[PDB]
Amino acid sequence: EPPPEPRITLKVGGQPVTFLVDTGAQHSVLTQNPGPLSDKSAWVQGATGGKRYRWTTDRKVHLATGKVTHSFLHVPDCPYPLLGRDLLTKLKAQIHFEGSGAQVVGPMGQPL
Amino acid sequence: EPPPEPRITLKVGGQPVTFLVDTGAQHSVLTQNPGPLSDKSAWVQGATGGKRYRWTTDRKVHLATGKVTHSFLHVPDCPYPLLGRDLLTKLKAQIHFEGSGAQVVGPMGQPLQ
Amino acid sequence: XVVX
Amino acid sequence: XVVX
Repeated sequence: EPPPEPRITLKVGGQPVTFLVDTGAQHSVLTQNPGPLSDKSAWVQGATGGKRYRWTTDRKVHLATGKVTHSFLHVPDCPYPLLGRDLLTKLKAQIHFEGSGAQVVGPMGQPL
Repeated sequence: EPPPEPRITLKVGGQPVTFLVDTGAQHSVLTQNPGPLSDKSAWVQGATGGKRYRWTTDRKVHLATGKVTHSFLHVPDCPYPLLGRDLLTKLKAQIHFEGSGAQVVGPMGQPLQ
Repeated sequence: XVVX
Repeated sequence: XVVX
């Protein structure tokens, strides 16, 4: 089962991750077998409560315009990886609600 | 507060509410002064856990696409009121990331704030 | 995030 | 949702 729309698949560390595109997320999230973790953590407040989660070490992320290096929160309590406002800014993404679903496009309307 | 961008202010039951636009939220959320509450509840899964919350009674919501009736989750644990995919579908909203910010646009290209 |  |  994929996450609901809007969603997007990006390569992270060389392999695709299908994210829920989440404008409510301050930073992007991985949820499962996230690879090497930093010793650093963040306090994460969700809709229902908060607690701390670990940062990943840096990952190569293949965006539209080329690779960036980015770190993710590892949140195993979250049901889906989340592509948050951090990476939406880097993508200069647009999110369009049309019909019953939603699509994510680039700064000039190309798909990603 | 106010919430970060993308954000929008809507009249909800006669009062302005400034929402974080949250494409990760299945349903929309009020956090404070929700008005009368229903005794119907839902289990809400968040990013960090889950809990049971009550629905409000029906509110008139003044969307740019026209006013409609909507019930909100009352989630006092949540940092900001959330405009979720339930209302974003009714608004046919576009959300554009530009600069360090984000702007909401209606289906006729009119900027919303 | 919020899922029912 | 997610807030630091």
